[PDB]
Amino acid sequence: FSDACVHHIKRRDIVLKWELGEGAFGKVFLAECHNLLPEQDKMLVAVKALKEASESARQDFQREAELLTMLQHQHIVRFFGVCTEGRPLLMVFEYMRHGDLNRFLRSHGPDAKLLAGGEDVAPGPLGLGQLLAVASQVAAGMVYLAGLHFVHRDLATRNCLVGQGLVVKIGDFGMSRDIYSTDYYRVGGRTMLPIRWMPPESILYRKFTTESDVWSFGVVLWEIFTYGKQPWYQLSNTEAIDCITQGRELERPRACPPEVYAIMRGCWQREPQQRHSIKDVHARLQALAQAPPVYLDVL
Ligand SMILES: Cn1cc(-c2n[nH]c3ccc(NC(=O)c4ccc(NC(=O)Nc5cc(C(F)(F)F)ccc5F)cc4C(F)(F)F)cc23)cn1
Ligand SMILES: [Cl-]
Repeated sequence: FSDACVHHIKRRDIVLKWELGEGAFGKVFLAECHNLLPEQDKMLVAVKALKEASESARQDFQREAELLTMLQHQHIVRFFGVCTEGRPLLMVFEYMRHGDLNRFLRSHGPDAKLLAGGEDVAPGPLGLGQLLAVASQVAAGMVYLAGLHFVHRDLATRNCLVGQGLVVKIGDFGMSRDIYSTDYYRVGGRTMLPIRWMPPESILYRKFTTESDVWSFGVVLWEIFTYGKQPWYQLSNTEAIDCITQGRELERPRACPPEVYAIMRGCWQREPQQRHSIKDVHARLQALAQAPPVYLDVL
């Protein structure tokens, strides 16, 4: 009865405007959705239209909508429900106007100037305060999921979305975008591993736990303070496996203060149980995010 878990939207309430993205299993549109939120006769949504591989796409669709409905929470991608009346099957999401956090970081990097400012974000490179706010929110999402004993397995800035006001939410695009093909190592039967985000016990023993998500988060932090650089960008995939398995650590970013770099290092303890808790990591980044300018100045 996945049917009964998920919210449903009338097809006539959705008006497609133009495509946002396209993959093997469907197209994503920006759309107007009517009579979805009480005080909005009309709001923008992102709609995924399922390109069908028949019984398996239908089942994965229902499983994914059920899961997303269960996990709804402040720093998780907001899912509004499905449209199963006719084909194509549609999934309806909140529209996140800045797109994915990796792209957002790269367009506010250390070269940005006055032009890169906007309604939402100052010109130039994101400042320490905004970098920390981004990190705090993503870690909050991972506290919630760890609270539910849910393991992500592909936590990365490319899988987080940034909305108006720099609200950041975690999602899972499911290895679907050509621009991030480089972030995955292709093994048997087009299996894709995001090795650069994986801890040693994942690479060596094929284990991924909540503690492997805290290591992945540490790489997310590094991505954030490098403005979206790929971890181990100077290395091939196999060199990256060698460096990770043999204990090599990502270098402190220029924009990263030593206190935040200590948070990353705590995520990258070699033995999973020696890693800090994500709750503790979140608490430290929140404390820093909320700190007065006097304090942040001297970091
Ligand atoms: C400028 N711009 C704005 C946007 C934009 N705004 N909002 C958007 C919503 C979707 C997409 N695109 C996607 O592909 C897309 C992205 C994510 C999801 N599902 C997903 O995360 N599931 C999920 C999450 C979790 C976790 F992480 F929560 F624990 C655990 C398990 C899970 F299964 C599905 C799609 C799908 F559409 F394929 F369905 C783009 C936009 C695009 N460009
Ligand atoms: Cl992807």
